[PDB]
Amino acid sequence: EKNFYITTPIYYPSGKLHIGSAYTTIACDVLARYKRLMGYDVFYLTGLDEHGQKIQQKAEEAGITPQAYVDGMAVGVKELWQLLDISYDKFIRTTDDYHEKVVAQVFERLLAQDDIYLGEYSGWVFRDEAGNVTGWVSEESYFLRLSKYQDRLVEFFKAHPEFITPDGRLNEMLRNFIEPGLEDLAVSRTTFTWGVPVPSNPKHVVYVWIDALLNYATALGYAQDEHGNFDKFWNGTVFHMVGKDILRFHSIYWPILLMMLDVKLPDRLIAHGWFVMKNVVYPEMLVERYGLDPLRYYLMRNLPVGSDGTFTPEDYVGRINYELANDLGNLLNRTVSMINKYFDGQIPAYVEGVTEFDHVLAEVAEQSIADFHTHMEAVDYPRALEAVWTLISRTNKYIDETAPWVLAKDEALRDQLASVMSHLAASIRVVAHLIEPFMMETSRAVLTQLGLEEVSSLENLSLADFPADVTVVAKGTPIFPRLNMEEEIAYIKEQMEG
Ligand SMILES: CSCC[C@H](N)C(=O)NS(=O)(=O)OC[C@H]1O[C@@H](n2cnc3c(N)ncnc32)[C@H](O)[C@@H]1O
Repeated sequence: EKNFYITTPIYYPSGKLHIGSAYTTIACDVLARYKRLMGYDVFYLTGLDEHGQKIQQKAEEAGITPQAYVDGMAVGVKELWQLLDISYDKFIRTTDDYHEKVVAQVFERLLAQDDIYLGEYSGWVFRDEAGNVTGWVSEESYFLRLSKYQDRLVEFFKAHPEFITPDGRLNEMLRNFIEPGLEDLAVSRTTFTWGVPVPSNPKHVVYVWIDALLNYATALGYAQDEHGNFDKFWNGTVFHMVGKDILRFHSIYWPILLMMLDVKLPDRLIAHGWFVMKNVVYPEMLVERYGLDPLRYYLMRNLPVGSDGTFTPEDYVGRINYELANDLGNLLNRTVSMINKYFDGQIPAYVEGVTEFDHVLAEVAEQSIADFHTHMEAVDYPRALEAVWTLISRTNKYIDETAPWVLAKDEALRDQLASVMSHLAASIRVVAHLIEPFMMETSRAVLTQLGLEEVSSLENLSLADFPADVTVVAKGTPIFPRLNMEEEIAYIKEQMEG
C-alpha cells in the first residue's frame, strides 16, 4: 500500500560505534519492520558521512589515503549492523561516486539560481590600540541564502505543527534560530581537500553538512538516470530520525535546500535524547553474553520521549531477569506445561466469557493493542512496550484469579479450565506479535512453542482471532537465560572498567 521512507543520520566513521549510534539504527529498524508488518511499502536507509577535516587528519596519522581509511571503518560498521539484525534496504557512503556527482551538480545549480553566492567568510572582548578586536576566521566562501526563504520556512512550521516530534522541539527551533532572523550559511571550505570539490572553483570543497544532508535524496537516485525510488518514496511519507543536537541541520537547512530544488519537504523529524552509560559499553560485549533481543528491548524501552536515558549494569540484568525471564518466559513455560498436562497438547477452541475473568482479559488485550498502535505511530517505544507488558502483567494475574490447578480437580469445571488455557495461548500469541519488530527471534520461538507460525502481519490483530487445531510442543525450552544476577552485574562492570 502507501509508501514509507525512514532514514538514520549518516554517522561519522571516526571510531568504533558504541550504544549511542546503535540506538538510532535499531530504532529506525524497529519502525521499518513495524511499517512492513502493517502492510506499508517501506524503504529504510542508513550509511556513513565520510568527508571532513577531522577524518582527513585521522587518515594521515594512520599513514594512508582518506579513501582507504573510511573503507577500513565502513567494514566495521556493516559488521555491527549485521550483528544487530538491521534490515536496511540500502547503505550509502558519501564517497560513493554517484553521490559526489549529484552534490557537485546541486551546488552548481544553486549557484546558477543565485541561491548560493560567493562572499567572504568572516567572524569569531579584547582590543588593540585602534579599537579593533583581536580576541578570527577569514576566508573566501560561498554562502547559502537562508534569509531569502525565512518567511516561507516560518509558514511551513506554522502549517505543520507536527513536523518535529516530540512536542516543544519545534518551538525551540523557532525561538532559538528562526524567529530572531536566519543568517546566510557558509557552505564551502578551503582549509582542507577531503570533500566534494566545487566544479567552478575546485579550491573550495562543499561544507560536509550540505554533502551529508543530500544523502537522503541521492540514495533514491535523485538527479540520476535510475530515479524510480526517488519519485516513489520521496513523494510518499518521509521520516528522518535524528538526535536533538543535529535538529537545526535537518529542520532549517534541509527544508530550505529542498525549497530551492523544488521538491517535497519531509513529513516528520523524530528528535530524541542522549543515551548515557553509567563508562563505555560496546554492543558486541552485551550481545555475545546475553543475546541480541535483550539489547534491542533494553535500548528501545529505556530512552523516554522528551528526555535522556541511562544504562546501568543493574537495570540491564534486572530487566532480563524480571521483565523477560519471569514475566514473559515463565508465563509461556507454564502455559505450555498446563496445555500438555490437561489437554494433551491440544489447545482448546477459543470461547469467550466462560469464566468471570475472561471478559476482563479480553478488554485489556483490545486496549493494549490499541495503545501499542497509538504509541508506535508516535514512535514512543517505552510506552508501546509498557502497553505490551500491561497485557503480560494482566495475563499473569488471570492465572492467579482463575486458579487452573483448582479448576482441574473438578470435572464440572472442564469448560472453564479449557477457556483459561485458550485465553493464555491467545494472549501470548498477541504478545509475540506485538514484540516482533523489537525481538524477532524471541517472537518466533514463543510462537513455535505454542505450535504457531511466525508473524506475517500486524493488521487486524485481536485476542479471539486464533487458528484452529493447534498443538504445542511436547517439551518446552526456556527462551531467556536464568542469570546469576550478582555475577552478571560484576561481569558487566568488569568489562566496562577493563
Ligand atoms: C545528514 S545526517 C549527518 C549526521 C552527522 N554525520 C553526525 O552527527 N554523525 S555522528 O556520528 O555524530 O552521529 C550523531 C547521531 O548518532 C546518534 N547518537 C550518537 N551518540 C548517541 C547517544 N549517546 N545517544 C543517542 N544517540 C546518539 C544520534 O542519532 C545522533 O544524532
